[PDB]
Amino acid sequence: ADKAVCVLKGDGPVQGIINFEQKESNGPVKVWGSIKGLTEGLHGFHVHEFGDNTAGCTSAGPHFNPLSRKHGGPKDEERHVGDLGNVTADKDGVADVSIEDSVISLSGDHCIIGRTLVVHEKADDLGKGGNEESTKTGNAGSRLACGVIGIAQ
Amino acid sequence: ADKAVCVLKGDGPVQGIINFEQKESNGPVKVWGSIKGLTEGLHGFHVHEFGDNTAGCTSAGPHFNPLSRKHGGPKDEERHVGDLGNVTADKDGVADVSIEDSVISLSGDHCIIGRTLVVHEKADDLGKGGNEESTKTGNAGSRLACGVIGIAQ
Ligand SMILES: [Cu+2]
Ligand SMILES: [Cu+2]
Ligand SMILES: [Zn+2]
Ligand SMILES: [Zn+2]
Repeated sequence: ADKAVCVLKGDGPVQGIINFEQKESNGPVKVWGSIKGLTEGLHGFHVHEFGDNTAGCTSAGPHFNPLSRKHGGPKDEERHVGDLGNVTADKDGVADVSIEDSVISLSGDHCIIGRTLVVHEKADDLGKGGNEESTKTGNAGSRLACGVIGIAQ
Repeated sequence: ADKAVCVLKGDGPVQGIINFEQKESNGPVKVWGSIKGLTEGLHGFHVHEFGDNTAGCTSAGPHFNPLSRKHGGPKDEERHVGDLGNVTADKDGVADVSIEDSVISLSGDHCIIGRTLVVHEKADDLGKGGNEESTKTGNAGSRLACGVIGIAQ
């Protein structure tokens, strides 16, 4: 029923439009659209806490985590709300994102509007890397592109 | 107590950083910041409806208008929720934006989080133009710079 869109831009080649659609308030969010300018492989894909690019993607803060828990995969019991896992770019560096998630919302307590969508340099290890960063940001590395998540028509 | 921040960019020289603050949920929103690259004089300053910059500033839509009203000034009972009036750029082309509004909100139904703030090329005539375009957008003309409104720390 209610929708969201997001333009990922950054300092290098990474760009693409990512749409959000949530049919009812408690139901799942569909997350789709394509990202280009990526290296082939897995890339971290998160909603970050703050919708702030005063200083590019770095101002977007840590992973949105209103339930104050640890980082994991999208299917893990232990996850921040923004923990949307990996996207996969192909040989041309095109990641055709098609995602369904029941933990993010476009309304209520876990609402992602006005927060930042970030696509990372490396793979999100899902908390399995065996280091301090792994259980925090998934060791996905730097923030290649972002955008504020905004209400769509 | 709760906070929002917005970064305006366009296809030209106009750029700035606009903060929103609100002490209680019923209370007024302090809107402060600075816009540069502007021509000297008055400039349209509105919260548009859609936090969508896929087509640049255009995809933002018309002025945020839940109460389905006509366009006016922030003083008028006849105002869109997102009619924040004018901003005045100086001889150096810099507007030191400081505005107080009890109508806009950072939580609730008149929520401006995830919508687009726009700075316009011309003065907003505040609905006193004597034309159709006056009572819809304010004859402010083209959209110089914009950005989504995001929750800040
Ligand atoms: Cu991240
Ligand atoms: Cu406008
Ligand atoms: Zn996380
Ligand atoms: Zn208006």
